[PDB]
Amino acid sequence: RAQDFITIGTGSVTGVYYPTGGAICKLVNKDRKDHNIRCSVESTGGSIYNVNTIRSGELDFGIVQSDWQYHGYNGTSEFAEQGPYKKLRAVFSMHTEPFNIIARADSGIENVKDLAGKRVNIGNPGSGDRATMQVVMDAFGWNNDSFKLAAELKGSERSQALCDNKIDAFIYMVGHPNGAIKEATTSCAAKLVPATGPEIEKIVANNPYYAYSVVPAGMYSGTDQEVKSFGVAATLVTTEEVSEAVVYNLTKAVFENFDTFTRLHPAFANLKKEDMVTAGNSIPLHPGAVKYYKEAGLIK
Ligand SMILES: N[C@@H](CCC(=O)O)C(=O)O
Ligand code: NA
Ligand code: NA
Ligand code: NA
Ligand code: NA
Ligand code: NA
Repeated sequence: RAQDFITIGTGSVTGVYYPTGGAICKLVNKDRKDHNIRCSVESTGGSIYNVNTIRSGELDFGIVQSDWQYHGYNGTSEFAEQGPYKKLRAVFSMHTEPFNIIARADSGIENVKDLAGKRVNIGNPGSGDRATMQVVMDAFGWNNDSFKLAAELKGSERSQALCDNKIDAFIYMVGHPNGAIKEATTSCAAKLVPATGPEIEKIVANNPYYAYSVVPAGMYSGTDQEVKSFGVAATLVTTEEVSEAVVYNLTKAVFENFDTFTRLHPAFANLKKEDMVTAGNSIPLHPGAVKYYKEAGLIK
């Protein structure tokens, strides 16, 4: 854990986490001559890899879905074999990430229940995509054999596979707009498919980090009505092992430059400082973040 160099783990290069890490690092790096922190971004497999690799020491921060923030801390669900990681700390939360289904026009897939018996990219092993897909799979009584093909491509390979007719649909736990879904919809005629019904309703009712989501009509070519699903929040997490001064300066960089931050990616346009402190954060805030929030009056 260096005091003067930090690495943020994100996701595939055509998702939202990757440019989010870039935006955070830009706001840290602009004052590196003062606080001495150089911030670097890594593209990664996603939430699960990010938690595990903060733990093993190679990442200082990671962008992690609110459900895997909770389970990574507690050593539950996807993290059960790894055991608890009670040093994990929240920093702030960010944009909403719906459970998106992106299907071929000819796929016959009109809702989440239609994924069974199709070629479905359920997600790569390090991703929040695959881990939250397992939750959906649980709700339906599905296993990997419920699909004709349970493909595990990382995010930046999914649109090509869908358009090349190697899968009927891919799922993606991701904010909007993003490049992967823009490509599939605007260059290969894919559709965004809702996830509704009693199984999704149970998922939302039974968990505080799953809430109903809506993608508006016009977000993407060809999706001409709004699309309902459920969603999580993207969150920035770290470890107690990272120094309070480092987390303080990173948190201050984002919040004291909030009007700039919310101009850096269209997914950030409607963030609210107060919600960023609490929403989607179910584990202790890092003391360095708390220190800034108390200075700013966001925590009394
Ligand atoms: N939530 C996805 C990443 C989404 C993104 O890259 O923006 C994951 O944890 O795998
Ligand atoms: Na899992
Ligand atoms: Na809920
Ligand atoms: Na603004
Ligand atoms: Na507004
Ligand atoms: Na909270």
